[PDB]
Amino acid sequence: QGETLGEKWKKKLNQLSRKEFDLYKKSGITEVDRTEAKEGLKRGETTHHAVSRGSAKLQWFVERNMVIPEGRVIDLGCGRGGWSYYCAGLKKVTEVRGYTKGGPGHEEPVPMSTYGWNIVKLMSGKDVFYLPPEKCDTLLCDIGESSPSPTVEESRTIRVLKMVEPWLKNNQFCIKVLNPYMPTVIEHLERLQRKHGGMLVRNPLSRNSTHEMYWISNGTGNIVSSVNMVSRLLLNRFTMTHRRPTIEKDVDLGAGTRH
Amino acid sequence: GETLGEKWKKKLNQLSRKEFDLYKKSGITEVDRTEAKEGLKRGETTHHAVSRGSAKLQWFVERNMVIPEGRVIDLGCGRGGWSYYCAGLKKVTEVRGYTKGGPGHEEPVPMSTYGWNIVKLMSGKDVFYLPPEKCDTLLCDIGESSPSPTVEESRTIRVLKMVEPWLKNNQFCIKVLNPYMPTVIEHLERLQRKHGGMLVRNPLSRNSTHEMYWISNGTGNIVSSVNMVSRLLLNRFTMTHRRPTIEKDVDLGAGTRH
RNA sequence: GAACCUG
Ligand SMILES: Nc1ncnc2c1ncn2[C@@H]1O[C@H](CSCC[C@H](N)C(=O)O)[C@@H](O)[C@H]1O
Ligand SMILES: Nc1ncnc2c1ncn2[C@@H]1O[C@H](CSCC[C@H](N)C(=O)O)[C@@H](O)[C@H]1O
Repeated sequence: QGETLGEKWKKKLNQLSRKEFDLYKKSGITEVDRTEAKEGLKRGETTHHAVSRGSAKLQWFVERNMVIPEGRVIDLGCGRGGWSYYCAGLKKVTEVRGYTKGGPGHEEPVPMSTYGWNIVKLMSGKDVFYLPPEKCDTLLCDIGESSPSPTVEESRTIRVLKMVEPWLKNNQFCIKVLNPYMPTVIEHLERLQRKHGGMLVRNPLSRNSTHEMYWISNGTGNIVSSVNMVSRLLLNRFTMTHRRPTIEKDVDLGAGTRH
Repeated sequence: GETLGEKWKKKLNQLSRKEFDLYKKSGITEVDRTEAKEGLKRGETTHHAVSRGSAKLQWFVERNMVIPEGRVIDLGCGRGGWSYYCAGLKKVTEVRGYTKGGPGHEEPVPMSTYGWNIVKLMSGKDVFYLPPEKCDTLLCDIGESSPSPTVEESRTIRVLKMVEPWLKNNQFCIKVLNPYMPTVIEHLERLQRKHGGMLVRNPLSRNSTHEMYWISNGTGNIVSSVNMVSRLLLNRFTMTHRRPTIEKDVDLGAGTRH
């Protein structure tokens, strides 16, 4: 008994057909236009274009002062490099180290020459769960793989919260919490908020198919209710007549080097 | 963190032969074979089901979970249990069975039960290399157990990958050997999204297998239905031993068809 | 689950 609203959403999500699923996952969200950037990357251009939808996702938090990237940025699970290359352009940032898993069927870092590329080092073939924590001014983390099983998701997100903990001391952070509605995840987030502060936030660019929320450093409030609000919002988008995504323009990351 | 099915496997593996022999049949339903086994040794080719498989398929058919029609293709047919059962069904027009064969592997058995003349079983056929054809119903019972769940996992995924291109607008009943492992759950989800259907537990399955069948005529959350089986099998560890419920075997009759 | 041991 005692089934949470996120769990109720997950069951309805899974029991969706493929036509239904592709309608739902984008219904009423905001989305960045990528057609311009996608064609530039195939052409082989290394300037102006964001590497992925990730840049625009991070920017949303940064525009709202929820994260304030400074000095030494460490980016756990950097993938292609969207978050890293974004941070490189910001005035307060001095260096960026990105780490990613890589390997077959997983995303590999892309060499770029967008504004601030020369303070960026992305290394692949690194399992972040075995990377000794280092002193850094801002910690970014986007790790956490979806499962149709919320209890599988639960233990994956707890594992992230366990490895992410010893990286946080006196720093700005933005950490993906894959599944925040499961009871045991809520207990750890509570204990974590008590010790390092911050808030959980929904990103509008996140699809309806994920219950993704981000643990942000600059903010405060009730994580339990903010989680429940996401649940109701997503549940309501099942019955709500399909809406087209709100299309915004992509990030322009410019060109050139930095000091 | 570990899944409920994974917990079940670790317990299963840590049992004495005496416990394992008690557990594997505790509280299951079972078909009586003494009648049929003797007739087959005697050399009879009518009435008798070739294996316990005929009664296993019937359980789904009785419940409208699979509805075998027209051209039935049966991957990993073995002795012929599923093929010969279907042959006697009203809507079926032709049956094609394919199996591995060779030493130590089950060879097809020639029978003259009702509808035998619309059945063709070919042995010496590795199904992973059989080009997919158009058919009205697809049956698949391939999948070998292993004490290692990660080994079962990859075996189960390889089956799911080969079976997929056979599915279009047809009835199906596919054995899913290990449905509790995380990456199998991801695949089954993507498949149900495409081809619909649901995962079901057959009561004639032993407690030593987490076996489930992906069937065409159904719907539901596979995560919760897999988990119910895990709790069911976990409960049967502590429950006091129960005798198997014995049922009568299938009578498959005799004669030919149009 | 066996180069090999126990289960
Ligand atoms: N244990 C681990 N260690 C390092 N990387 C991991 C990991 N587990 C998953 N990952 C990687 O985490 C990456 C997170 S997705 C990356 C997005 C990215 N923020 C962007 O803008 O483009 C995935 O590509 C996955 O490859
Ligand atoms: N890759 C493969 N290709 C073809 N047959 C295979 C196979 N792997 C296993 N088999 C055969 O698949 C069969 C599955 S058990 C067969 C039971 C059958 N449904 C019955 O009612 O009697 C086994 O005979 C195995 O020999």
